[PDB]
Amino acid sequence: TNLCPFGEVFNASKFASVYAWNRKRISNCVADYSVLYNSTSFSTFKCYGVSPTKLNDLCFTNVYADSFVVKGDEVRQIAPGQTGVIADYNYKLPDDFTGCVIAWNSVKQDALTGGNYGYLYRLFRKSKLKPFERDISTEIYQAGSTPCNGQVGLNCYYPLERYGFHPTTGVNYQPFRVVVLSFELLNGPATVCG
Amino acid sequence: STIEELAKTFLDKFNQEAEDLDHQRSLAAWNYNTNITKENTEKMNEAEAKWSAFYEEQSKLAKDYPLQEIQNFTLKRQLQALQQSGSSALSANKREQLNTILNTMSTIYSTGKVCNPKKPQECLLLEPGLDEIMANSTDYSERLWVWEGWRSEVGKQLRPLYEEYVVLKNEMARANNYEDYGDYWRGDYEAEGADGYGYNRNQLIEDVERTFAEIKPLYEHLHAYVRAKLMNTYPSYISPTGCLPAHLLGDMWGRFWTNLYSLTVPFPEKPNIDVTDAMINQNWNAVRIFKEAEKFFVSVGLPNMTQGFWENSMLTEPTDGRKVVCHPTAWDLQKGDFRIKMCTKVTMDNFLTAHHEMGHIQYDMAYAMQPYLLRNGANEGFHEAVGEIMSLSASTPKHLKSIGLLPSDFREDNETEINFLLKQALTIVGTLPFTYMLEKWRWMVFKGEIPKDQWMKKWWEMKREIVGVMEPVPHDETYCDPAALYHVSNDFSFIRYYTRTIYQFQFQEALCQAAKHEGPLHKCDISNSTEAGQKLLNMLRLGKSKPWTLALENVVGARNMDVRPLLNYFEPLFGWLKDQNRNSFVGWNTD
Ligand SMILES: *[C@@H]1O[C@H](CO)[C@@H](O)[C@H](O)[C@H]1NC(C)=O
Ligand SMILES: *[C@@H]1O[C@H](CO)[C@@H](O)[C@H](O)[C@H]1NC(C)=O
Ligand SMILES: *[C@@H]1O[C@H](CO)[C@@H](O)[C@H](O)[C@H]1NC(C)=O
Ligand SMILES: *[C@@H]1O[C@H](CO)[C@@H](O)[C@H](O)[C@H]1NC(C)=O
Repeated sequence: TNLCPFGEVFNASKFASVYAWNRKRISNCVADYSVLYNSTSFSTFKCYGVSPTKLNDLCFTNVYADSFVVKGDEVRQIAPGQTGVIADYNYKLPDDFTGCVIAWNSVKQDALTGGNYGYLYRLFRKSKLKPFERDISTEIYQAGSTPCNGQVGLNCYYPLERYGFHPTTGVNYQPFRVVVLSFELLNGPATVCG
Repeated sequence: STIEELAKTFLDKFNQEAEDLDHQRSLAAWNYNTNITKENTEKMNEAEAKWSAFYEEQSKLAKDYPLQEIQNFTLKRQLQALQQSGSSALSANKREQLNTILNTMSTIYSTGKVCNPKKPQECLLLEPGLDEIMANSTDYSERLWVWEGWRSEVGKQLRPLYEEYVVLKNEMARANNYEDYGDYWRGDYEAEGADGYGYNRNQLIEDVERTFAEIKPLYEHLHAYVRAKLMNTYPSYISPTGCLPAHLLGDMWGRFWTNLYSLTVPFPEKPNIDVTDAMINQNWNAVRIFKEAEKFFVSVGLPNMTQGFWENSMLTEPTDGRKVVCHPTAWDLQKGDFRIKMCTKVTMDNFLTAHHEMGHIQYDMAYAMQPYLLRNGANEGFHEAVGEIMSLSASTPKHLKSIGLLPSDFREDNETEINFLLKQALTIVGTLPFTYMLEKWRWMVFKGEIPKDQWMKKWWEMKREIVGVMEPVPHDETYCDPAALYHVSNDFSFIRYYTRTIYQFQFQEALCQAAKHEGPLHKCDISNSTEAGQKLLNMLRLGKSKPWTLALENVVGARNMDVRPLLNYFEPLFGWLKDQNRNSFVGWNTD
């Protein structure tokens, strides 16, 4: 049995913006999850649905690792039962959730002295995403009754905006990278153990 | 769906985009201030242009949501604050006309210089030299040529400007549904809210008026006293019942009597409590000062500073060759980035200042939970008022002993106490009537109640009656003396110093009474008292989200201005001055 490539996801050089979060499926895998908890350079690490220690010698059937970059302030929304700007219109996790929320500060990498307006987030959406939905439509959001044909004007705004991280801002306004782990004992053949 | 719901949505867009561009503008200005290069000026102006552009546009659109339809005062406050166009509501061409006027005035004041008659070659400039003359000189005639010289070269010159200015501004405020310009400035204090907590822009004049009625006694007695002591310096010139000559008040306008302290010290043998040397002996560092302040705020219940404030600021002159501006300021760069710039020096002054640039920083941090529009003090008074009481607590000798700048066995006695209280009164009490009277001449000019011709006359009539000052050389209507003041000719409202000064003492009284204080209000130190701290916070967090009347009644239990705490701070000096003037005349004869 060959190792999970957790390492190539967590230590990846570039992260997707929250609104188009990057999802990797993990299969055919042995991995050491007690390594990731052993590390503790992670500001946040709140595995829900199942204690983190137990799962290292339990095998699982699919594993989905979603990574993205979000504002420090907002990491509190990547958890069941949370409604915020991110969880509402960017990455909702369901209530009956069995997985992890690993996150760390990324200031030294994802921040620029002067500005790193590369990451983005979606501020308007007609309705809340259903769990794990992804949405990357750049369609001009029409809140008015008056429809906007392509022109953004009053009561018709563009839906995404730039985070713009800076090295000097406060923690809450600092760029944290995030990885969410989903498990799926529902399929016949399991394929991810430790 | 409805107008308000759409309005919410608009705002959310705004707050979020605004916050980012304000971060960038402020960042640009901070690189300029701490690193003055032609390039960094270029970028500061570019970023400013972008910010101005953005704000104008968003304001136009914000008017598209009619205030009538919003039923959420916390939202309506944001809208109403965003909506008022001000200068943009005037038509275009008069905008460029006015702007050329205002820029021209400011350039005159800055380049204003008046030659010395005895040696015209050695002519002199205001801000570098003339302030020093007006602050140290003792010679009546020399001082005089400075007063009248400034007022003649500058006053005259600005007469035409200021009036067109009044016309363009009066018209502009009228465009905005404000009956005159002064009404537009009294807008700030207007506050609608839960019934009974609201405030009408008119009630400001009534409340400034009626509080000053309470203050006038104390002022009179300070006035008689200081006139008496001045008589001995200027025997030949001073009437023992007349108002004082304007130029003899330590500063070019007579705004602060602080520089008269040397001449009016009550007990000169007992010198005033200067812990500079003490600091210097313990080899204190600017940092050390700021840490001592921080520990103060923590002792009252308030968060320790952010590692960004402990990682980014300028707290000493750089001393690597890059020019900067010495003036101390507390910044909020809209994103959790608080910082202070201060060319600090090891003096008691800086120790007391830094406590209150930090009182700003701590206001900033308190209200940052609020949406970007509501992130400011409940009105123009509260910011500095709140960052002055810090330097009031830190000054007390009880505190100075507490932290080891004052030997444990310390003698605090009536003679030094009065010396101090009195210096306080020169600075604090001096400027109450000066200020109030100035802003009343401005208010009344704008309501057209002073016809053009009799500007100077009405002006000086008020300065004889209210401030008790003299107008040494007779000024006709060709002269224009109020424009000689920076705030007057650089288009700044001025009642903030009155209101702020009356607030700070209501605060310090509420907190002290809550820190279980025993005795004179003027020795109060709130340190180590978290009850007073949590109470202060409960108002600090509101920013502009609640009507400033409510922001106040939370701290001090009263919904309006009240001078009682001020009179109560100065009571020890009042009694002493009353008793000290029972054989002399108290009051001015307006002639
Ligand atoms: C990421 O890299 C560091 C340094 O090479 C290593 O210690 C850490 O275990 C790596 N993490 C993973 C998940 O491979
Ligand atoms: C000051 O500004 C110049 C350009 O304006 C820049 O090149 C220089 O590195 C700056 N120095 C510091 C210490 O910020
Ligand atoms: C402030 O003090 C608390 C308690 O000791 C500490 O947890 C916190 O980290 C301190 N502040 C900073 C910015 O380090
Ligand atoms: C606050 O308490 C500390 C510890 O007892 C003490 O050293 C300090 O002097 C106190 N400050 C005041 C103002 O009483």
